[PDB]
Amino acid sequence: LIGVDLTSGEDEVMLFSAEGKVVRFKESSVRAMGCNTTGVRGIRLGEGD
DNA sequence: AAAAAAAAAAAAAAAAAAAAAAAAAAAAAAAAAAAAAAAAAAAAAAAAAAAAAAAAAAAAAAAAAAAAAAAAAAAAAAAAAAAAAAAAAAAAAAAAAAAAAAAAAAAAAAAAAAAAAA
Repeated sequence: LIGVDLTSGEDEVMLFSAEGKVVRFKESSVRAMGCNTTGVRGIRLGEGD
């Protein structure tokens, strides 16, 4: 499913919150400007559940 | 031959419908822009991979915000009565293929008629 969707601008740092006690931060500018009906880019090597 | 029902006479009661003409709106059906979606090419950011590293969980231990106990008091929510909204179950139906009865064309042949020959 889709975890959550927020509307953001360039150079705004985004954080994740795993349900197995994890939190990460990657500048949003690192990742390429995606398009519709495409695949996805990995973010977090979240092992297990 | 008995019963029953239609129809027609004439003064009464009471209804219904088709078109023309112009100008505006409202349904309802089409081409045609316009953008999702999908197939098939090259192309390029991410995982891999490896070495190298140093930032946050352990551990000692005080102490300061805490969650249970006690009490008083306010009053949200739950279950029982009624009263509405909204959806499957079941039954019905109007066109619609199937069948049966009557109108128009057909010629074979003859009765009666009209006409003319010698």
